[PDB]
Amino acid sequence: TVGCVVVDREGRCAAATSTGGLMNKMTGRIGDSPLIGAGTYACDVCGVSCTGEGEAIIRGTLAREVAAVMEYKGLKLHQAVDFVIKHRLDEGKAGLIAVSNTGEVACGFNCNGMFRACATEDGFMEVAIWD
Amino acid sequence: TVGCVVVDREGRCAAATSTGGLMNKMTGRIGDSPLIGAGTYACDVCGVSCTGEGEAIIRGTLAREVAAVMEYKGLKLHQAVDFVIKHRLDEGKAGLIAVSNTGEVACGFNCNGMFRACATEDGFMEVAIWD
Amino acid sequence: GGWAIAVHGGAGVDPTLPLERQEEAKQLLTRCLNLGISALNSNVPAIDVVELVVRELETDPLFNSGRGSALTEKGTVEMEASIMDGPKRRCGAVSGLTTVKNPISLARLVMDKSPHSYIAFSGAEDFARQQGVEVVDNEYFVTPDNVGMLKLAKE
Amino acid sequence: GGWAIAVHGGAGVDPTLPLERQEEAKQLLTRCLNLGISALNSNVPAIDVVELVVRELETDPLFNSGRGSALTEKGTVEMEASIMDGPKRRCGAVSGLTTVKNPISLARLVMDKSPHSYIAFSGAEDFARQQGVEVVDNEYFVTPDNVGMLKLAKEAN
Ligand code: NA
Ligand code: NA
Ligand code: NA
Ligand code: NA
Repeated sequence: TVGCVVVDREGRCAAATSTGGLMNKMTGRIGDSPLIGAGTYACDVCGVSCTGEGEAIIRGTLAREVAAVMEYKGLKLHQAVDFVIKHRLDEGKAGLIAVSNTGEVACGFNCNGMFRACATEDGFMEVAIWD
Repeated sequence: TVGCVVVDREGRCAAATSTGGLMNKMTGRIGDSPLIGAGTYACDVCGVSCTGEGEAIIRGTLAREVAAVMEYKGLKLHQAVDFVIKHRLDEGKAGLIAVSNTGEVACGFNCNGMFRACATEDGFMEVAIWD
Repeated sequence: GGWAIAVHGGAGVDPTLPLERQEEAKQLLTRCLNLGISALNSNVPAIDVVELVVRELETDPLFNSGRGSALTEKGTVEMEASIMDGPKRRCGAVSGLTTVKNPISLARLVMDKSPHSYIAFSGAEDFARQQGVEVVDNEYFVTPDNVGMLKLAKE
Repeated sequence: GGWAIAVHGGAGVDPTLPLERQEEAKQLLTRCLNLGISALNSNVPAIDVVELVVRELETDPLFNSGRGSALTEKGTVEMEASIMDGPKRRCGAVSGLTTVKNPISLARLVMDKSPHSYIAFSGAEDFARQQGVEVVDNEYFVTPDNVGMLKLAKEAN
C-alpha cells in the first residue's frame, strides 16, 4: 500500500491510496485501499490515506473517522489522528497520514513502523520509518 | 436495494443490505450497498442500512454517520437519523433505517418515498411507502 | 430494552405507482417483517435475523435484489450485498455475483469464514462453490418486468 | 495557511529491515515527496498532486503497488486504488486491475468520467481501454523480489 495526501495553497484537500493487496491472497479479495471512508477520504477540512490491517481499517472506517472526530469532537488534526489511532484501533494495527485545510500534516500508526514522509510550505520536512 | 436492521433482546445490533444495483449499469460497476459505512453499519449502539443515490451515500459514509453522531454528539436514535438526513445530504437523495441498542427504531428519507416497515416489541408497528 | 426491527425495499418511489403495486409492496414488507418478529420472539440473534429477513427480500421478485434484480446494459444481473454484526463490528461484503441465489448469505460467510471482509466477481463465485451454497444460472434472476424496465432505461 | 503533503509506502515494517533497504525506501519517499513539493510550489491543484505522487510510487518497484505489487496465490497481480477530492467530496475507485499500468489514474478517471464511483475487474479493464490508458501484460507488474516473498508466504504455515 502506498498513498499521498495533499492540501494546496487554496486549502483544498485530496487523498489517494493504491495497493497490490495481501501476498498470497486469492482472486477477488478486496482490502481497504479502494474503499472510500476506509483507506481513503477527503472533505472540506481534511485528506487521509490509511494502511495496515484492512480488516481493522474497514470495520473502523478509519479515514472517515479522522474527519468525523474533527467535525464532531472539534479536535484539530494532530489530536484527531492521535484520537483515532488510540481509540478507534485497539488490537488492530494500522497507520495513517493526513492533512488539514489549514495547512497542517500529521501521521500516526500503532505498529512497529511506517514508511512515510511529510512536508509543509514553510519548510518542515521529515522522512521516517520508525518513531 | 433491500435491507434490514435488528436489535435483539440481548441488545445486539446487526444490519444487512442487498441489491441488484442501478438499471442499465455496465459490468463491474459497484454501488454503496456492499460498502461498509456507506450502505451498512452496525456497532454497539446502532444498526443502519441506507438506500438512494449511491454517490451521496458513499461520499457521506452515511450509515456510519448515524453511529458517529450518536457516539460523538450524544444524540438519541431519532434525533441522529433526523440530523443525518436533514443536515448531511447537501443535495443527494437517500433514505435509511436504523435501530439503537436501547430498543428504538427509526426511518428517514428526503426523496418522495421509501418502502419500509418497522416494529418494536412493545407493540409498535408500521408499514409505509410515502410520509 | 426490547427488540426492534426495520426492513426497507429501497428509496425513491415513483409517485405514479398504482394502488395494487402499493398493496403488493406492503404485503411483501409485512411478510418479511413478520418473519423477523417471530425470530426475535424466539430469541434468535440479531445477526441471524437480518440474514433471514434479507433472504426473503432477495427471493421475492418484487424488489431490486436477488431474483427481480435490476439488469445491466447487457440484460443480465450482478448482485452485491453487505452485512455487519455490531457487537464486535464484524463485516462481510460481496459484489459481482452472477450465480449465487442469496447474496446476503454469502456476505455472512465472508464475515464468518474469510480472512478478508470483501470478495467479488469470480473470486466470490469460487468462494460460493467452496462454501457449498446454492448457485444457479444467471437467467434465474432475470424477470420479465425488469427486461421491460431495462428497455425503457435505454431512453 | 500554506501547502502540506504526506506520502506513505505502507505500515507493518519489520524491525530487522536491513539498512540497505531502509536507505532505498527513504530515497524513494524523498523523491516522491519532492515531486509533490515541486508541483505544489508551482500551484498545481491538490487533486493533481496526489495522483502524480502516487503514479511515481506505483512505477517504482520498491513498495506494494503498481509494479512491485504483492502477488496472488497463482503468482499474478491484482491491483486496486482510490482517490478523493475534498472540496466536493468527489470519489473514484478501482479494483481487480491486472493490465493497467497506473491504477490511481484509473481511479481518477472513474471520479471524473463515470456516473459511478467504483468500477472493478472486467468492467474496469474495459473502462481502461475505453479511456485509452496504458495497459500492459500482467507480467509487467511481477518482480523477482515478490516471487521470492510469495515463496516464503506459502511456506509460512
Ligand atoms: Na428479490
Ligand atoms: Na472475514
Ligand atoms: Na510500485
Ligand atoms: Na464518478
